[PDB]
Amino acid sequence: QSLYERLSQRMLDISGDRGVLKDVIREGAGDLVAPDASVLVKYSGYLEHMDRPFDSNLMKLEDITLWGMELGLLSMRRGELARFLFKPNYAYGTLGCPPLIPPNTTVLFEIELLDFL
Repeated sequence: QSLYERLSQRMLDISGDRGVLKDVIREGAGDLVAPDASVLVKYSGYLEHMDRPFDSNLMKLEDITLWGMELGLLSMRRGELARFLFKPNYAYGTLGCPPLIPPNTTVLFEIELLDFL
């Protein structure tokens, strides 16, 4: 009954294991992002104990990329705005990124896919 647990209610499971959950807030149009494309995005990332994004916004899907973010982008279409929840396996894991991100944190990302080429 954390809020993130509540939000995860009825979200789309793109990964199969509930590790990457998605809510489309505005649909795009046309083709889905290609497996190695270079996307143009605006993103914000959130942790639950915080009231500000922990991180706020071109991107090649060679970059050392957040796994949840990569799988998320692959599900998106141009013009789309979606919110995602990444469980620890798809985010920062057991280690986290101390002291900013604790061990075993589910993070929330809002991503807007402006374009990809």
